Amino acid sequence: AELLLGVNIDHIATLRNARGTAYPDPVQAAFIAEQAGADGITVHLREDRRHITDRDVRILRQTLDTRMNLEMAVTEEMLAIAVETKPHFCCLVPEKRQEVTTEGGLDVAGQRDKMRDACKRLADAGIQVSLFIDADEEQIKAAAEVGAPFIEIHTGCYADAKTDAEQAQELARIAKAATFAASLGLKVNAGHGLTYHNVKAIAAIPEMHELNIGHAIIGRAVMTGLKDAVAEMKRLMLEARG
Amino acid sequence: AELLLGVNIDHIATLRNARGTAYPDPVQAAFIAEQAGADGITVHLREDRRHITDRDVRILRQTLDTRMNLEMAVTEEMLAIAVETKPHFCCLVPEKRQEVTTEGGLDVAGQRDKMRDACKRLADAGIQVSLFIDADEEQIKAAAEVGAPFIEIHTGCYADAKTDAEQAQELARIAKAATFAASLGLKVNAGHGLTYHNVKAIAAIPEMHELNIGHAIIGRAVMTGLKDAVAEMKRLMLEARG
Amino acid sequence: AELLLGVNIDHIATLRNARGTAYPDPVQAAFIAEQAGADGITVHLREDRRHITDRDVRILRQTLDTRMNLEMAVTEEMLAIAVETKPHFCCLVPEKRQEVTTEGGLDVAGQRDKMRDACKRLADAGIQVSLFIDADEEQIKAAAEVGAPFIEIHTGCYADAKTDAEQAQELARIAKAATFAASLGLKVNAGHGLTYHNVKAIAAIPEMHELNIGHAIIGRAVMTGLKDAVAEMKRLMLEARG
Amino acid sequence: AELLLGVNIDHIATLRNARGTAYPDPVQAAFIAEQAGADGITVHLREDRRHITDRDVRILRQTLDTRMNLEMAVTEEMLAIAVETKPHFCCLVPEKRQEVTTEGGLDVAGQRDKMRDACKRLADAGIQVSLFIDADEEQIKAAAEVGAPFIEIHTGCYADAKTDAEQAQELARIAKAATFAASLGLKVNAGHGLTYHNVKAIAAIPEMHELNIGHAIIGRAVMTGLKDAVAEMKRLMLEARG
Amino acid sequence: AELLLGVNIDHIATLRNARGTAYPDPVQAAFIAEQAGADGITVHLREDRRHITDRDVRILRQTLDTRMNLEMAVTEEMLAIAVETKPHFCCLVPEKRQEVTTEGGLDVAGQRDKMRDACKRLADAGIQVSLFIDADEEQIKAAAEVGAPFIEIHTGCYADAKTDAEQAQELARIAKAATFAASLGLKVNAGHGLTYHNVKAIAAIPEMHELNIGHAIIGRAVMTGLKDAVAEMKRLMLEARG
Amino acid sequence: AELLLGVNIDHIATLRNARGTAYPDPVQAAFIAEQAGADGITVHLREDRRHITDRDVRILRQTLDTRMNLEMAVTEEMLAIAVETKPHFCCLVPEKRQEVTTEGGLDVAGQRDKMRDACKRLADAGIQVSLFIDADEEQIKAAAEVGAPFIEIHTGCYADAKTDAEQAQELARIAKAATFAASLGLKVNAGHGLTYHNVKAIAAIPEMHELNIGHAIIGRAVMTGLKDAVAEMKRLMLEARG
Amino acid sequence: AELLLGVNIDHIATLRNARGTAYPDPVQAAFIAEQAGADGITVHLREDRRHITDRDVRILRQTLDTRMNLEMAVTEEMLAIAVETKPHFCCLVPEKRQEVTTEGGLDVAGQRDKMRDACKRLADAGIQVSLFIDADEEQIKAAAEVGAPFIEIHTGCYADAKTDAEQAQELARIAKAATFAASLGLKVNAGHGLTYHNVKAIAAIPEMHELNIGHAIIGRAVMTGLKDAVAEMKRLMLEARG
Amino acid sequence: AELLLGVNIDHIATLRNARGTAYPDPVQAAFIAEQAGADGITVHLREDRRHITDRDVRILRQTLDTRMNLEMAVTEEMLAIAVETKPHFCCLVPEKRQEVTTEGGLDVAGQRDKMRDACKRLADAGIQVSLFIDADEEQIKAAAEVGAPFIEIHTGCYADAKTDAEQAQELARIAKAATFAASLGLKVNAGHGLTYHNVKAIAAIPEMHELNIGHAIIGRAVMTGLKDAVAEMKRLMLEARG
Ligand SMILES: CC(=O)[C@@H](O)[C@H](O)COP(=O)(O)O
Ligand SMILES: CC(=O)[C@@H](O)[C@H](O)COP(=O)(O)O
Ligand SMILES: O=P(O)(O)OC[C@H](O)CO
Ligand SMILES: O=P(O)(O)OC[C@H](O)CO
Ligand SMILES: O=P(O)(O)OC[C@H](O)CO
Ligand SMILES: O=P(O)(O)OC[C@H](O)CO
Ligand SMILES: O=P(O)(O)OC[C@H](O)CO
Ligand SMILES: O=P(O)(O)OC[C@H](O)CO
Ligand SMILES: O=P(O)(O)OC[C@H](O)CO
Ligand SMILES: O=P(O)(O)OC[C@H](O)CO
Repeated sequence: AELLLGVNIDHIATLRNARGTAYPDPVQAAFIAEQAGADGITVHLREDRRHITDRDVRILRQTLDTRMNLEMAVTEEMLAIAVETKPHFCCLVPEKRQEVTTEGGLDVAGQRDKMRDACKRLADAGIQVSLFIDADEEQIKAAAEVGAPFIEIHTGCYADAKTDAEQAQELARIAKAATFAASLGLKVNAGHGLTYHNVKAIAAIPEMHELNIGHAIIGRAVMTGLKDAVAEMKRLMLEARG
Repeated sequence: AELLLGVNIDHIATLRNARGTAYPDPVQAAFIAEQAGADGITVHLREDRRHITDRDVRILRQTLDTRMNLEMAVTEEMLAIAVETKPHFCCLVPEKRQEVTTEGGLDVAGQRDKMRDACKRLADAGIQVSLFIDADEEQIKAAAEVGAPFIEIHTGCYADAKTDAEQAQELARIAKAATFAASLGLKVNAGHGLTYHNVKAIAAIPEMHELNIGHAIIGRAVMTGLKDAVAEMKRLMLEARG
Repeated sequence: AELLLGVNIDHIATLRNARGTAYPDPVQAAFIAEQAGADGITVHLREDRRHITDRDVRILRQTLDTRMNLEMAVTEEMLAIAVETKPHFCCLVPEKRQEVTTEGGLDVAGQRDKMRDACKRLADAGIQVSLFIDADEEQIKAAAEVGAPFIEIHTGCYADAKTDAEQAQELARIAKAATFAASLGLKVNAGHGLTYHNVKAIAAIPEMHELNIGHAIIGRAVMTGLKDAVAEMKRLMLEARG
Repeated sequence: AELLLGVNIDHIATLRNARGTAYPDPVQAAFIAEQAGADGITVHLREDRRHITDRDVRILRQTLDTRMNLEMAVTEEMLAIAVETKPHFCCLVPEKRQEVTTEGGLDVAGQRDKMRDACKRLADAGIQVSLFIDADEEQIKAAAEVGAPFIEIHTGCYADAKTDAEQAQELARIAKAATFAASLGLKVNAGHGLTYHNVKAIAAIPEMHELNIGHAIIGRAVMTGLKDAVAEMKRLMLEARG
Repeated sequence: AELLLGVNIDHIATLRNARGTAYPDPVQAAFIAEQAGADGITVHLREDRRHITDRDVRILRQTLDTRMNLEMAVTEEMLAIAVETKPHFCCLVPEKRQEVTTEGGLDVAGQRDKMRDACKRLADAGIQVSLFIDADEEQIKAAAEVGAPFIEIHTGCYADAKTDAEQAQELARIAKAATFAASLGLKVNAGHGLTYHNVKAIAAIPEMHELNIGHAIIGRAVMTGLKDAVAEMKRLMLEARG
Repeated sequence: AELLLGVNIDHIATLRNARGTAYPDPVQAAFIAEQAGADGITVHLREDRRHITDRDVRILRQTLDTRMNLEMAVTEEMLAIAVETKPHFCCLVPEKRQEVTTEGGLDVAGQRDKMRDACKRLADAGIQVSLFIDADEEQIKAAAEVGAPFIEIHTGCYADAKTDAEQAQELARIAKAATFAASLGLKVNAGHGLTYHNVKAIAAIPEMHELNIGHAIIGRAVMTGLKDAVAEMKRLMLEARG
Repeated sequence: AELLLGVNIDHIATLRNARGTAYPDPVQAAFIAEQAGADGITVHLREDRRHITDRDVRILRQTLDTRMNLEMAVTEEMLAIAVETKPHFCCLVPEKRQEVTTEGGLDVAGQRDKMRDACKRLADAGIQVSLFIDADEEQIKAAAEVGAPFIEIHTGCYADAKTDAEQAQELARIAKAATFAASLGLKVNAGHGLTYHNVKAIAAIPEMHELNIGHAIIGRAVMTGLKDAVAEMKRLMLEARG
Repeated sequence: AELLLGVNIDHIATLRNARGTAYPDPVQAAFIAEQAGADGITVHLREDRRHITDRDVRILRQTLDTRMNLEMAVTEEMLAIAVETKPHFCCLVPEKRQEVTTEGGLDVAGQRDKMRDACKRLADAGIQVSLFIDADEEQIKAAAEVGAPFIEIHTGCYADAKTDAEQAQELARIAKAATFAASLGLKVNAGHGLTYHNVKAIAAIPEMHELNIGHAIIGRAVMTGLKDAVAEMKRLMLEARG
């Protein structure tokens, strides 16, 4: 069916938090996005609450007209929050307290029991889990074995390719990994580093269910405003599939 | 004459730097702003290059169609940069390496010789100096004594007033300080924390020459886009004087 | 000095409640307005929770960037809710469960004790109280005697005049009542029934502090969108003072 | 040819009637919709004239540039009005005087004679009849037998689905029902509860002739303006079919 | 009192009647105009019904949110229609069945009895009457003597001026004539031939109450759309008064 | 080959000529149209010069960026004008001095010699000739026999259809007639009476080369502006072909 | 009355001529400017037809809705063209065949007879003459003596000011010159080098009748579009006078 | 697969250089385009630095977000500049100092040695080389033999065709040349003379990788603004492939 767009509004809070003011408010960015092409909203509640905060999640949970996709690290604090919050989607990601952003898929194959616990735990609460991982068969077989219904392939390496050949190489690895994951019964998403200029190649991949894009959109938004930024990204996505 | 607007684009870089990507690029934000009501562009080259970087200043110096107002801490590194860069305006501000943002006027009365050196030094290079200070007579007499041709009153306390009375109190102190400074031959600017809802009271103050606003504009921009954000702030300013 | 605009978003909620869906959400309408010329947001908590709900007030209170003006009846339930909510402003209004929409002004001259307590009570909680009253000297004197900081003159009869002469009649009545109110040291607002075609005459009255407008704005909004609706109204208001 | 959009403007009037003012006028909204993607305009003349009025239907009938689709209960009052008004389309729904909105499908199977004479009478007047019903084979077979050329499948349950699973089930139920209705020679529409986020899966169903949508469009319009609200909906609809 | 704008939509019907179609419909044009700066809608029912028809007048009378200004010739047909329609305003003009447009200027001084009975009759029906005349003090004194509360100075000669000097002369003529009219207690309007480039000089005349403009606006409209055309005219009008 | 759009700006002049002014100028309308989706500009020089004049034709011939399609009657006057103007295209139509608009359909089969000499003459001047005819295979066979490279099926009956059935019948008629025409080597255009709501069915006909639309577009234009009106039509046309 | 804006569209043509294509057409730009704040259109027919052509002047003369202001050198070629073209205004400038742009003012004082006969000849043709000169009392006195009704002060040096001090000096020089010219009965315009950032101080000068601006407006238009470019300039101009 | 758009901003600079001011600045034009549908920016460094300057290339290289396509002559100066600049793409073009704008295609078949070296040289520097050539098999074979990755077919003759037949002639010639080029393993682009009215036929050619367009876009831009100019072109291109 229709490829979907998950808009990550973390960086609205990044701008807010830089100053300690109330604006810009993620809650406003969520309404705009949801009416301009976003099929869902994503927020990464970082342990260090760098950008998205507890009030953000709490108020958003009440105001989203679509659904929340809560991104989080695998810890007891977070699992308890997710269970209490009951987001529709949950994407487990690797975290370091002071990293710039995310860059290593989640190491599922290496923490199989931790993840297995997380997946069972969140599902019991009625949350659909997605594991943020690398276009790596080892990590994918592990996500499947562990029970997760969704995986989201890290498109970072593709987005940072330094040459056209290097980019084609990564693209191919993502497409193969997508087909591979699907053959194991997993639904697959993608995201991170996706921009207005490299999104179509990823959107074209058939197995892709939803693309989670954040930074590039907010980066376009300061110039053109969120509404147009979201609608334009969505248009590019639908074009890639037609 | 006409009240002027200095748009601070630091937070365009804040968003860029959060990810290490090239966008959003301050250079684009500068063209947009300069064509939507900004009479000048301001950038704060922080020692820790948190947001605005050396390439930013170097490229902006070549692309600004109006003029640069370089905000900086008083150090030999910065003075050498300013002298080499030759910005049209220079605003000396107090810096701590890891502060959220600025909150203490510059302590001129306490470093009279340092400032006296800075002012003479920059002026020799053909730079018009402004000292970012508090609506404090002691600091103002000091700025005058030291030679600076401009001062910029810190409107932070006013912007963070917690009650209507507390706000009226601060407003009054800023207006009195503005009149006081002018009586000593200083031209006076204002800025920091200025928003769409508290700018008119400051713009109304006759002695005000230019208002330097940043965060609130970028904060509005993510929603409506820079162009409208800048034009709207400028309109509110001109309305306050008519 | 500068005439302020208070936008009442009640009817965003009537549209929502007509169905029991979540949209259109008052919370979104607030951000749009505050960014299009509104200086404060107004919401009337009806006894029958006809439109604005407790939920709305609870979230609005945390999402507004300007300040809340809570219109309500003088009942123990509401006073308790107001004291608890701590809105910046509170406007006391007459209210019948099955009324179409506020009949006229509060009877202050006839319930000096009840009102005296309501005021003091709210004032103790840090709320600036406005008594919605008719352009009647007896009521104004009463309001002043009771200790309210503000009054809001009812513009309903003016908006309902069936002839140019009847309208002019009401106009002068409001204009005199306003000068009178001010002479007793009361700040004075006005509202109810103001439209894009009759606001300027009211806006031109010097003594007016803030105009509270809702229905006509939402009515323009379903055609043009809330943003231009709010901006147009504000524009018209400022021209009248010009 | 292409999927048609019937825009129900009932809620423009609920906004009007909430106050008794003349605005917003349904007549205006009609021109905007017809020029923004509406192929027809829909109005439900309720027993209690809650929103649309005899006045509205009387003027719309003379101003609509496309065609009127009159929704109404099967009562002598409505049939008489229908026969006299001669709208292009008439949609027969079940109605309780004080319901929030239409609840379910018309009970056709269990009221064959009532409906058989209703369709016949309206047809003698040259009106094309559509019976609003549940995605129910029994109700569908009956609709055909009583001679109606159109049926409109209630999409309400699909819209209210509490879980993705429930939703997919309702979807399948509607698609199967639509195929069955068509096999019987019926032309089929769908509507009630359709939004910007659930409209595509319904539009994708091949048998669908025209979709009738109201509340969701009006709820978007208060933010966005009716023009864009309608165009965005028509856009999503054609995309779904492409 | 702000200068008012009366928008004549006759030429919307000129376009419609040129083909026999039902569009463009003057009824839609009226809603757009009243919401873009028009304080009133003007229509000239012509004997030959070349543009505005009885239908238009009958529907507009029910859809106008502001008020109707019916332009007509002084004949039995028209007077009976006006009394039955009961427009807020009515402007009597010279009419010749085969004319391009109004030649300009009622001969009031040469027909005091006819014009006296017309005004009385229209005023008995509660219609404020405007006598369309030339910038001639004889016609003006006559207008006052016959009982009309309004007159509208014909701006056609000013508009068709062939030299800067002739224009200046007509401008000075309209101005002095307007001051004279006001001294007689007459409210003075103006119109016919006004354009985006010659309206300011007329708007600057203090005594002017309302300007009635039509063709120029419709001619701008086919290019830029009715909304911006009305708005632009009103904007130039208000600027001239400041 | 994409379906092309020929925009007839006759009615821009209808509005101009109604007053004698110089605006709105067909010349400006042509630039807007050619840049908003029009692949060619069409003008019908009428014997009574009711709208387009010799001036228009003479200036348009020098300002058109695409190409002119001159609609005219088959008379000596016109043929001489066309040969002198040398329009890229020329469409011959039935003409009666006092007609509302083109009645529809050249009698080619009843005047083979006249039409044969006309085509030759225009083709000698290098003008590609289009014979405006009815969806009649006799007229079509004749058109081919006389030597015309183009014909334009008259869509007026389809447009004025009074019932869904009559419309369908005319649609099927235009379609089969177009297939027949193409089999004779004729390029087939269509136009007259097409609107935003009936253009798709005609655009979907594969054999169609260019559609010539005028009035509907000008009627939309007075409301929304020429640009969006042309664009909207072209958009619906291309969607129909997909 | 109000400050007038003459928009010079020469550089629309430099873009055209750089390629020999027909676009962009000056004729189109003229309609856009005249409807966006231009009170007149200016063209400089250069000796080398670098941008504007005889063709342009010939068509503009027939399409301009306002008036043409022909800029040209004082040569037999240009005077003859001027006399024949009959533009409303003619501005006499100094010109070298291969200059980048006009360098300074016309040498009037030192060529009295040449200019005296030029003004006389153009005046016999009914053209209003303006002599482009430096803010020079000698050149100004001479301009008056040779009979020119207008002078246009070169704002070039003010525009090129290398320092704020230099700029203020030039400003003062122009304002004083303007006052002097007026005392001599001359009407005075100004232009060349005016931008969005230096236009206000010039517009503020009371004696200024019309400002002629070109390059700056066209430079903004390639980014922004001509419409907004012209409207923004007219906006800044009226603000300066208010 | 997905046709790419390369926007040539040369003529932004011609407009700038016509005066020697800093605006319009190519650097601003780049950001706008890259964000409106351009996939890469093209600039031609002329020997005479007619428009694009070394400054432009130096900054552009650091500000572009997509990638540079440097068009240049095959000279030691340019090769040195290219190797030093390291543009993503480089297109070799024939160039005469006083030419109006690139005459035709490079002569590769006649200078196989020179080109062989240029290619290898640039390739060693990491640049993908495109040989701008005529749709001539001899040249294509040559280009393939020499080792260039790409060729860019000259669309000038196609754009200049004076008859529909001549245009069609050129079309097929380009289409065959493209299939031919591809069969030799060459990637193929096209450009020069493409406009909004002739791009689709070229865009529809399967083998096309990227179309490089400049002048027509800047020409549309002075009217509508660069953003809509770029977007429109891209939109048209994508529809042709659709
Ligand atoms: C894993 C990923 O792709 C991102 O969603 C990451 O959570 C973004 O973090 P920031 O928003 O802090 O950049
Ligand atoms: C002193 C002041 O008002 C600001 O300009 C300060 O330099 C802003 O720093 P940030 O931009 O990092 O918030
Ligand atoms: O790199 P971003 O900003 O595209 O963020 C990605 C989404 O949240 C996916 O995890
Ligand atoms: O607080 P801001 O963001 O308004 O920043 C202020 C200006 O640079 C003034 O120093
Ligand atoms: O009449 P309304 O709808 O403008 O309501 C006004 C606000 O509640 C202020 O009283
Ligand atoms: O649910 P609604 O309000 O969208 O409207 C339903 C349509 O009129 C269909 O009957
Ligand atoms: O000359 P018009 O077309 O502008 O309109 C005239 C007004 O209606 C005056 O009555
Ligand atoms: O019927 P119209 O006004 O749309 O225009 C007809 C076209 O010009 C066909 O020739
Ligand atoms: O400097 P310019 O290009 O703005 O134009 C000058 C005006 O035409 C005045 O002469
Ligand atoms: O003809 P242009 O102006 O489209 O120029 C095209 C680019 O340089 C590509 O060759």
